[PDB]
Formats: sequence, structure tokens, C-alpha cells
Amino acid sequence: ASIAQARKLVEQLKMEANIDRIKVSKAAADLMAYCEAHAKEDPLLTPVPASENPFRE
Amino acid sequence: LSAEDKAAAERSKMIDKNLREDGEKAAREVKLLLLGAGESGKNTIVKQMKIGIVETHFTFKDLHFKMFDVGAQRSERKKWIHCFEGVTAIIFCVALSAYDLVLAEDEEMNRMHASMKLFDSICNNKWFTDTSIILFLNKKDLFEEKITHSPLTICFPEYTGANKYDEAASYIQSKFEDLNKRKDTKEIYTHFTCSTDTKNVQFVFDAVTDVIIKNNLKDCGLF
Amino acid sequence: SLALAIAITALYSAVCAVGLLGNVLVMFGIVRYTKMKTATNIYIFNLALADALATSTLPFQSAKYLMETWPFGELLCKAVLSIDYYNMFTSIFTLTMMSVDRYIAVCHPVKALDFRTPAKAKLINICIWVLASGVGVPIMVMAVTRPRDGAVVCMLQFPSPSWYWDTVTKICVFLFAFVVPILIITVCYGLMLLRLRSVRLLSGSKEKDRSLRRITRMVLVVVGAFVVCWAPIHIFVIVWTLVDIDRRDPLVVAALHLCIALGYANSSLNPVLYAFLDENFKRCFR
Amino acid sequence: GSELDQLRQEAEQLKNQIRDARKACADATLSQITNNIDPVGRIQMRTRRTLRGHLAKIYAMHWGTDSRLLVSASQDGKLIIWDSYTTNKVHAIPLRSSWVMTCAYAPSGNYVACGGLDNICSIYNLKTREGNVRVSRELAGHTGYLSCCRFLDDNQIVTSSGDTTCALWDIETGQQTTTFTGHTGDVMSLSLAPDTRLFVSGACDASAKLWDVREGMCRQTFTGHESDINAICFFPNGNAFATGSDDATCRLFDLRADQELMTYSHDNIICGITSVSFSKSGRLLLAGYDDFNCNVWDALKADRAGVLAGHDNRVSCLGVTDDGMAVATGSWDSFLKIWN
Amino acid sequence: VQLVESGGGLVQPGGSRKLSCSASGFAFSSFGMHWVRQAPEKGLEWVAYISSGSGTIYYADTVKGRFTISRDDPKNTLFLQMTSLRSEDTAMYYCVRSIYYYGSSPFDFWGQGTTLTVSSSDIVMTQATSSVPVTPGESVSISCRSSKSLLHSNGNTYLYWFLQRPGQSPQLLIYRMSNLASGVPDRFSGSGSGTAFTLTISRLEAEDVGVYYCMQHLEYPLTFGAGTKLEL
Ligand SMILES: CCN(CC)C(=O)c1ccc(C2=CC3(CCNCC3)Oc3cccc(O)c32)cc1
Repeated sequence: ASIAQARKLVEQLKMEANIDRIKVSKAAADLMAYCEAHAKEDPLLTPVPASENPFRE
Repeated sequence: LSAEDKAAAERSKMIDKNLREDGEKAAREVKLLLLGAGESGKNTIVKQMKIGIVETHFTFKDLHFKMFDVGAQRSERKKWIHCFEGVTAIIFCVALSAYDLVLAEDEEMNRMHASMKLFDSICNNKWFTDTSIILFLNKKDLFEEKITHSPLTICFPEYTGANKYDEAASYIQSKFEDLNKRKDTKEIYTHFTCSTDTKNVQFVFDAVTDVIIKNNLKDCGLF
Repeated sequence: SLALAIAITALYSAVCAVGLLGNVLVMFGIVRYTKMKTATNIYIFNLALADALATSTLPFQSAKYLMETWPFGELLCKAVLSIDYYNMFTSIFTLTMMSVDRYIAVCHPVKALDFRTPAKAKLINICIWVLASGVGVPIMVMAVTRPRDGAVVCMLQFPSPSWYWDTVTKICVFLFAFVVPILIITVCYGLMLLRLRSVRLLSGSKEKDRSLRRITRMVLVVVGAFVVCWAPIHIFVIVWTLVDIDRRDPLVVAALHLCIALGYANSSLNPVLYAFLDENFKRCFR
Repeated sequence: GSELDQLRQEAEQLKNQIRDARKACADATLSQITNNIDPVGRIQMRTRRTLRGHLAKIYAMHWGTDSRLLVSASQDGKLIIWDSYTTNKVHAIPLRSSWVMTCAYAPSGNYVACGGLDNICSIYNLKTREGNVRVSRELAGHTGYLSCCRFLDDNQIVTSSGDTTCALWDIETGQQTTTFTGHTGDVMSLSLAPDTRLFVSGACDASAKLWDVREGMCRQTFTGHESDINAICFFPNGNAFATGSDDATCRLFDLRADQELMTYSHDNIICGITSVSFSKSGRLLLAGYDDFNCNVWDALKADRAGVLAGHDNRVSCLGVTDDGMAVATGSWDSFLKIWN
Repeated sequence: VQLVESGGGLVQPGGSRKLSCSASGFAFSSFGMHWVRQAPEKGLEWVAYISSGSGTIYYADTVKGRFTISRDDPKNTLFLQMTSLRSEDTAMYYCVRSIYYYGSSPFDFWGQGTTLTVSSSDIVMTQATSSVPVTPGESVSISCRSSKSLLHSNGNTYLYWFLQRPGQSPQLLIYRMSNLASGVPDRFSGSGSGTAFTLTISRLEAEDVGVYYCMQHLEYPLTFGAGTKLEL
């Protein structure tokens, strides 16, 4: 039954509730860190010289 | 440009040529949709139009007809209806002999009173602003073999008239045809069908030739 | 006299200024838009280059009427003339082929598919410029200059008796360039109108009958333009070739040139009409 | 649903505790937690080559793993594989059906995957001593149209989503394995991690479910939208993913805390979006809209840094190469454009 | 897959004779064909090339004009009709199937040839080595030398390796240097730059006995190289 599902679902719901959630300020700092460490590697953000660039006119 | 990239250029040229020819073989192909509504005699126009997605192909008077039949897909029509625009005409089938029984889905709904619900949903879609709608009517014999005993007044309470085959047939054709919301460029057709043959394919042939005239008039600079 | 002078000039001027410029743009407009999706597009591309050739053609001749003499040598006398009588044949034929495709498209639905592909449209374009040139090269060759009355004239000569056996060179132009085309273009559009009168789409409620009316008018204007503007020039040459009492007068030159005038003036609006009412180009402007 | 109400409420509390915790250490905006960042200048891109070949609208474009090959799917019944640098076609696969809506390219260069609107998926082999491209399997067993098909780190485990279920498989045996479930609407976007062992999805309702292939149960569910979900993608780190809906608002979510990060939106844009990608640097984000343009949106700020509008129809596909050199976009105008 | 040739025998000077090659087991209309001639106790030579669709038929240098060659797709037949006999053309003839695209392996499959007999610039590229005695289990390094930089602005070089067991037709081991062929063990390897090209075998066994060849593909005339045999 649904309840079985429920029981399951609730159970399914039950498995979603028991999780160790972290602080959001810590996830936003990791996002900024990843973005600043790999900034020089991006060819779309940082423009590429015409000779290094494989795509040419 | 390297004695090897030149062959890659020749191979690419051969693939492009073959793709262009196959796409041209398929432009001169008339594509119809056969969106019906449940067990409403669809298998019959199909039943004799020849003499997931269902594909039908036939020919008549030097013209090839392939029909796309979809009844199995019980999913959100709004997300796959946008893969069927560019079609010439949407055969839509209504069983005349469907105002008496009761659909198995619910005791309140009337087979037909939904029949025209599915007809209204498909005629005002935004992807179908300029497309002809062929309309067929099935099982006329059942309609004229029990229309005396059963009053057509059971459904459509606004009906005031006798119980003759001619009057009932006129009333049902007008109240089906009067669902179109833009008569300027979209047209609706009506025909009566039975077990008789050779009198149904030719209607399909006339409707489709009217659609081709409108398209050439539209893409030549006249209309 | 000076009035009529500055006039035609203006006339041709106006007409010339108005034609060239107009051809200029269309040619390109068609260039960046649709560009050979439909056959109407390759056909209108033909009409552009065809009229463009005539814009370069007319100012030199107006300058002669303007001077009654030709200051340039011989290259132009040839260069100028054939440039002219090819444009003529190319324009006439391109408007006739455009009309035949319309009738077939509108009157034979089933065989109109294997026939209205751009692949075969490009091929019709090539047989045209090419079929004409073939018609146009003989003049290029047979162009001569001659002096008379202190004035040079760029006339054409034949080793025939010049009155009996080679003056029919000019009556044939008349038939092939006026009779058949007019006739062929008139019958095709007449047949086109009856079946469109019978169809179930452009007819019915006066609601969209007005639309039957526009198609009726377009089909009605171009036929008439071509009938009116190109007509006067053929009627005069045959008169000239008919009447003998009057020749070399101080009033008739005005006309001749008055009338060749309205000629280049067909050319001008000529591409001019297929850019002002073309519905697929109307949606483009919108 | 009494208990559901209680524990969903507990989780909203949790969510509220996390939020309380979010508001505690963070302005939550995670934008003022970046108020000290330096703006990025305008990025004006340019086309490099325009990709012809098709005749109808393009419904799929997946990049290869050497950033060299490209596969697209059209509605004429043709899957075309070619070479980008040089814009040359390498192969041309016909199909038995002609209603495909998605395609996949195995990260081994040996197989491709196509399927849509025919209940049956098809895995095609390319390297054949025979010399021609032939079918290798024809997965069946679904009761609907296939939305997305993909490959799981190997040419022996494909992953799918169709009407209402996401099912896994095994190319050899030909039998399902670990059939996911738990959806209500109709799945229409499937992703996966770089070191793929966990993956996320998006059906017709305003929700998104992440799956884990060990057991086959939802690791997490995401909500927040008010329309469909057209296209979802991940973040190069693997701890984030970008998603889209039919309400002009793209939304970015994180796994650890389970709630949105930033929202992107402008008044002048009232149509929907239909694909979202992400460029290796983690800064720029390309979104294909129904306004015949693909506005780029730096992911740290909320400003536009370019309008790579060159299309003449609605953009149905948008892909950035594995190495971030360029990007590929595709609308219903039948030309693929390469922007670099 | 199977490919079988036929039309050899004894001819006489000034005359003429054709060679027919039948192929079964694959799609003949999507592949290109080459002809390689190898004289008795000598090296290999390229004759013609007939791409898919019969666009670009090329020919050799000393056989051009004398020779002709064609193909029949419905019958998957290839017709190479030869003109003169000069007696210097007594060789076996092998047909080779190849295919060209991004990631292709040209000269995959070869085929036994017929033993014709007759009654009686190019990028020079030679191999200094003529013979090396080998014992099992000993690593062996062979070296090829060119006369032009085989690299191209594309970023790749055009060098192919071939092995011939005694008493049969050759096979592919190493196409472009840093690429290994299909159906060959991982023992072999290849490397090089500019002009210096090298082929290495870590562990060598009995079956490894044969004649080794290295060849160029950068320019229209295909140039082969003499054989660094390996007796035991
Ligand atoms: C020959 C009569 N006379 C004196 C007897 C003239 O002066 C005179 C009159 C008209 C013209 C023509 C002008 C163009 C040619 C191409 N379109 C631009 C002008 O059209 C023509 C078509 C057909 C016949 C034509 O004659 C012309 C030339 C000369």
C-alpha cells in the first residue's frame, strides 16, 4: 500500500531526514576558492592569445 | 591539405551528397496525423485506408501517404506535441454512434461530450494556428438503427427537433464544426462514413490537395 | 524647346535615377534574406541583375539625344548596343518563366512537387541567360558606325538588300518579343484565376474574399504594366516601318525619344513592382 | 500524509536550522559573502565556424572526450558525427525510427546512443571490422518515450529516463539493473558527477532528484521552481549543479546544505530557458533562451557579460568542450554555431 | 571478412594482361583500395589508388600510363588492366583495403596475391640496417631514416610499420608513431622525431621472425623502405 509505500515512502521520507547538514557560509567560501584557484586556466574567462588558441579564423 | 586530410574532405563531400538526396526523396511526402479518442473506430478508417508511434504508408493517384498513429503514449501531450508541427492535416475521427453509451473512464462524462473536449484541445493549440482538420464520422448504420428507439435529447439538452436521420446528423455536424476560434486561415472538414469503401480514401485525397494549393500559394509570393 | 529638353532629361533622369537606385538595393536585400530557399527567390535574383544591366545602359543614349551626336569611338558603339538588346531579351523571358511556374504550382498539385525543387530552378535560370546571350551575340558582332549630316550614328547593317531580306530581323523581334510572351503570360494567368476561383480556401465568406480580390488585382496590375509600357515602342517602329510620308521632323524626335523613354521606364518599376507587393518580402519588412 | 507533514516539517526546521545556521554565518545571499570580489569585464565572443548539414530542427548535441568530435541528432532520422576544428563529417548513422529527442556519446569513442518517442533505445557500434556502422543492441522494456540516454564510465553500463522511471542497464546481457523510481511527473534532464558514482535528474513537477548507483535510491531532492525543468547540469567541482525551468529563472543549488545559492533574472527576459552549461574556470555560465540569443551570466555576480545572439530560432542545445576552449550551440534553425 | 585476387601467369613482352580482385565479408563501396607489388626477394611498391566513389584515381611513377585499373561496385570487383609487359614487372601483387577519417587506420587488411611472371620529389627514406641475429628474450631496436621532416602543421607525422612472416602476406603493427594497430600484442613500440624514427621489441619469441618495413604517407608518391630482416 501507499502506506506501505507510505511506510516505505515515509520510510523513503524517513531516509531523507537523517542527514548531517553543514553551514552555508562554508559552501559559499568553497565556491569562491574553487573559482579563484582555477581562474587562470579558463580560456572563455581569460582571453587566449591567437597563436595558443586552437580555433582560428 | 596533407594528402590525408584531402581524403577526409572527399569522404565528407560524399556523405553530404547522400544526405541531401535522401532528404529530397522525403519532401514530396504528405504526412498526416491520426489523433483519435479511445475506441472510436480509428482502426477502421485505418482499417481500410490502405486498400509506440504507429506508422502507416499507402499510395493513391501517384501520391504517397504515410500516417502517424499515436495512442499508446499516455504522457504529457504538451511536451511531445511540439514534435509534430509542419504536418498537412490532422485526421480526427468521431463515432456518431457514441452519444448513447458511457465511457469506462467515468459515469458522468459522455463519450461524445469528451469527444468534443479532445477536439477543442487539439484545435486551439499554439503550434497548430494554420493547419487543416479532417473530420470523419463512423458507424452510420448504428446511428440509423437505434435513433428511433433512443431520443437524441438524452445529451445536448438545447436540442428542439424531430428524430430523423437528416436533422440529427445536421445538428451534430454544426455543434462540432462551431468550435473553431479563428476562421480566417484554419479550416474544418466533415464527411459521413460506413463500411462502404472507395468513398473514404478519395475524401482524404481531396482534403490533402486543397492543403497543397494553399501552401504553394503562400510560398510563391501570391497569397 | 529647352523646357522639353531639361524635361525628358529630367524624365529619363528621374526614371534613370529612380531605376538604378531601386535595383541597387533589392539586389542586395534579396542577398542577405532568404537567398534561394524558394524558387521565387532565384527568379527575383535574375530580375535584379537583368534590370541592373539596363541602368548602366540608358544614360549614354539620353546623352546622344542630348547631343544628337556620339563623342565616343567604336568600342562603346558596340559595347553599348548589345548590353542593351540582351537585357531586353533576358527581362522578357524571366517574367514569362516566373508566370509559367505560378500556373503549374497553382493548377497541378500532385506534379508540382517533383518539379518545384530549387535544384531544377537553378537549372532554368542557366538555360535562360544562356538561351538569350545566344540570341544577343549576333548583334554584338554586327555593330557598325557611320557618318551623316555632320553627325555620327551607331546603326546596324546587313549585306542583304537592307529593305527586303534583312528588314524582317526587326519584325521577328516584334512577334517573339510581344506576341508569344504576352499571349503565353495571359493564358497562364487566366487559367490560374478560374481554379483559384474554384478552390475552397481563398473563396467562401466575403470575410476572406477580399483576399481573392488582392490576388485578382496583382495578377491584374503586372499584366497591364507590361502591356502598357512595353507596348508603345513596338507600335511606333512598325508605324515607322509602315508610314512613309513623314521622316526627319523637329517634333517627332521628341516623341521617339519620348517613347523609348517610357521603355526604360518599364524596366525601372519592373523590379520595382515585385518589391512593393510581394507578401513574403512584406513579412520581411514587418 | 500526517507523519510526512511532521518529518517534512522537521526537515524544513532542519532546513531552517541550516538556514539559521546559513543566516548565522552567512548573509545567505552568498553574494554579500562575496561582496569583496572584483567584477569581471565584458566578454565579447565571436563565432568561429557555422555548422551546416541538417534540414530540420536539431534536438541533441553531445561533445566527445577529446574535445574534437561532435554528435548531433536531427528530426530527419540522421545522427551525424564530425570533426570540429575542421568542421568535417566523419560518419552519418541512419535510423529505423525518426523521432529521436536525445543522443549520447560513450567516453570511449566506440559507441553512440540514440532514442526518443519509440520506447526502444539503440546502442550503435562504430569500430567494426566489417567497415560499416551497425546496431549492437536495441534496449526495450519501457512504456514510454526516452528523454535522455547516457553512458556510465564504460561502454557496458548505459543510464536512462523516459516517461516516469530512470532505469539502468548492462549492454551485454540486455537486462535492466537497479531500476530507479520515485518520480511523479515525466523525467526530462539527466546528469551525472565527473568521477561518476552519484547523479541528479528533473521531471515535469518543480522538483529534482539525485541518485546514487550503489543502491538506487534518491540521495537528495531539490525544489524551488514554478515551471518545468528543461535542462540541468553540474559544477566542475561536483558539489554543485546548475538547473533550468520554463519560467526564465535559472537556479543554482548545493549538495551539502540543500538549498539554492543565487538566482538570475532580468525584466527584459520573460521567455524560458532551454540549456545550461558551465565553463571550466567556474565563473562564466551560458544559458540558451527562447529569445533567439544565449546570454552569458558570470556565476559569482549576477550581471551579463555578453549576448552571444546569432541565432534565428529557439536554442535547443548548448555545449562547452571538455577543455573549455569553446562552446557549441544549436536552435531549431538547423545550424550549429561554434562560438570562441 | 575475405578478399581473393586472380589473373596471373606467364606473359610475353609488349603484350597485355588484367588482374581481378574479389572481396567478400565487408561493404566494398565505402573503402578505398591500393595495390602493392613486391618482387622476388626484394621490397614493396605502391601501384594505384581508387577512392570511394571513384573520384581520385592516382597512379604510380614508373607504371603511370602503362597501367590502368578500375572497380565494379555491383560485382565488387576491381579491374586493373595493365598495358605493356617489360619483364621488369614480374612480382606478386597484393590488394590492400584502407579507410581515411579522424581516427582511421589505413592499410588494415591485406590479401594473398597472384604470382605474376613475365617471360624474358618523393621523400627518400631508407633504413641503414640490413640484418640482425636475434635470440629469444632479447630486446631489439630497429631504426629508419628519412630525408624530410614528416611532421605537418596539423601536429602529426605519417609513418607506417609492416611485418611479413615467411610464406605469407604482410600485416600492420604500428601506424602513426604513438599509435598501436589492432590484433597485434603490446610487445612492440615505436617512437622518434624529425628524421630519427625508431621501432622497439621488448620480448621477442619464435613467431616474431620476418622482414620489417617502414613507409611514408605525407605526399602523393608513397615511398617505402628496404627490409631490416631478423633471422634466427
Ligand atoms: C528603330 C526605330 N528608330 C528610328 C527609325 C529609333 O530611333 C529607335 C527606336 C527604339 C529603339 C529601342 C529601344 C530599346 C532597346 C532595349 N531597351 C532599351 C531601349 O528597346 C527597343 C526594343 C525593340 C526595338 C527597338 O527599336 C528598341 C531603338 C531605336
